[PDB]
Amino acid sequence: FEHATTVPNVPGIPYKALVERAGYAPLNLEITVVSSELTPSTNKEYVTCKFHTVIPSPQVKCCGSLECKASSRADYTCRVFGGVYPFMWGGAQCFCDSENTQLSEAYVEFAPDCTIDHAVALKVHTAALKVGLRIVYGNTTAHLDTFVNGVTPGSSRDLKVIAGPISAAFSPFDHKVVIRKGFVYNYDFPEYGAMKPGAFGDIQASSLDATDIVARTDIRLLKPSVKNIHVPYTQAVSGYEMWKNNSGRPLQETAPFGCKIEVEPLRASNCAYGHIPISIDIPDAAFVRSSESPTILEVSCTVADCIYSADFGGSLTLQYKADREGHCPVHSHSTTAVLKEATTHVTAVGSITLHFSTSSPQANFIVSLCGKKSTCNAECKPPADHIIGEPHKVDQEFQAAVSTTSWNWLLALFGGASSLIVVGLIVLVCSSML
Amino acid sequence: LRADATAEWITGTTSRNFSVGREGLEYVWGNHEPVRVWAQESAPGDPHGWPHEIIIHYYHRHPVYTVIVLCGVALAILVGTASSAACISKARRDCLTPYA
Ligand SMILES: *[C@@H]1O[C@H](CO)[C@@H](O)[C@H](O)[C@H]1NC(C)=O
Ligand SMILES: *[C@@H]1O[C@H](CO)[C@@H](O)[C@H](O)[C@H]1NC(C)=O
Ligand SMILES: *[C@@H]1O[C@H](CO)[C@@H](O)[C@H](O)[C@H]1NC(C)=O
Repeated sequence: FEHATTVPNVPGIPYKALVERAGYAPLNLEITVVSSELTPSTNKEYVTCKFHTVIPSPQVKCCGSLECKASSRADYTCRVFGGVYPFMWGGAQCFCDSENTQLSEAYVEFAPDCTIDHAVALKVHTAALKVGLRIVYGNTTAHLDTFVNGVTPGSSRDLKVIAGPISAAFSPFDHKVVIRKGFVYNYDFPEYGAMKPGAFGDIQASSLDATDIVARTDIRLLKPSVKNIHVPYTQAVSGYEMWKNNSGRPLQETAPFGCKIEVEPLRASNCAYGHIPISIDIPDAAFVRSSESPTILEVSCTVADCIYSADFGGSLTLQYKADREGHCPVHSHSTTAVLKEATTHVTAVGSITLHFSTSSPQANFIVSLCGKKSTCNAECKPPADHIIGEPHKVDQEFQAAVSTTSWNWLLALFGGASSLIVVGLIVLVCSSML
Repeated sequence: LRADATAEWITGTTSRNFSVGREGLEYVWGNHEPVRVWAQESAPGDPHGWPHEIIIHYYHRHPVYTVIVLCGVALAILVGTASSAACISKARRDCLTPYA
């Protein structure tokens, strides 16, 4: 038997329904989202870290011209200075008076500690939601994982559940994502080969051990002022360090719908944002015939101290005079009130107590025991506790959040105004007919 | 949908107020685990009682909705009274115009 329903995306908060075939006893269907994740498809643009500036040993040629060629090194900057007179410990360094030339080199590479402190730039595509479902049908429990895409069946051969497309697409990650040490940021890094000095991604490579490193740090070589053999140079600050200084807060703290960002792979787990259509092909072995289940001769429902809140606030008692002892499901036929218990054991005569959670100020709903309705009818009070540590199990909706003796006043005033309209109209017609 | 995230370094002994809605709010304090809280409809009134208690209870929960409902019912009774008065006045002058 195939049953289609719609569950909330909130992790935890089990969803209850009952399945009623024409010739079979109803059974409880119990759909719980125990876990979820929203993993986008990522491709790595580059890696980056704080660069290490390598200044090689200077070249000195004693009154003979020097020039330097192009190099494949990362941000290779070169300059030649003529008319030098270098000195080291020991004395002068060339045999020639004032035509001596010095060639100064400079480039960058990865720091030795980039194996730990480094950032990875990613472009992420549309994310797919995969949920872990606990399905209790009758009294059989199955745990599975399914993709929320509309056509892929769940990971269960004996149940064949299909999760329909998600109500809305959330995708907490922006198009460009930076990951550093498990911290995830929505940063718009520059493209590969488009380095900017003093900003993030000033040095880039395909991997940490890659040899094709490219960088555009603002390095420049100065003419040596004193006559030692140092290489004077000025460079822009490390754009990786500059980004670390003002990275802001990661997406683990700034992400809607209260779901936590995890790496390896990049994903957002336990997001509560939409509604998932779920279709279950319940096997016929789970069903039982209507004659097998105990029957209800009469049943009455009395609600005692209904308190509308997020937890299971409110209790009701079903008094029944059933036939033969047996277990049968119970349900609340309302979208504004959900029971706590699913199946109960009934005897020849007695009363059973159930706990329910509602978002409406009145307990005005139909409770079915063994498939037999009971139409519970009472009032509920606003809660005393302002703040609770669990989410609401029932969505709040109009026409139920407004109670009677508040609907009564509105209907009375509207009916009075309409009564004045009708009496004015009929007196006008009576005057016109004369 | 709107994660109004705040981050602040606290020194000394202070107090911080945070508005919590039905969707909930989490706070992390130092190295502690995140703590999640949710707000209930605990408005200081009475949905089943005299009308002023109902109005203040539903005004603390959803202000603008109840204000426009009150404006709508006031407009409805005003238009109904005015139209009924106009109709009965027209009928009265139509019945008394031959006698005059
Ligand atoms: C389900 O309940 C029925 C009646 O209570 C019982 O006979 C049966 O063994 C139960 N099934 C399982 C799998 O526990
Ligand atoms: C940058 O770093 C300096 C010292 O490292 C610090 O004082 C400053 O607050 C940081 N942030 C900005 C935005 O300048
Ligand atoms: C925080 O809220 C309480 C109760 O609403 C109030 O008494 C207090 O003044 C508020 N504190 C601040 C700093 O606004």
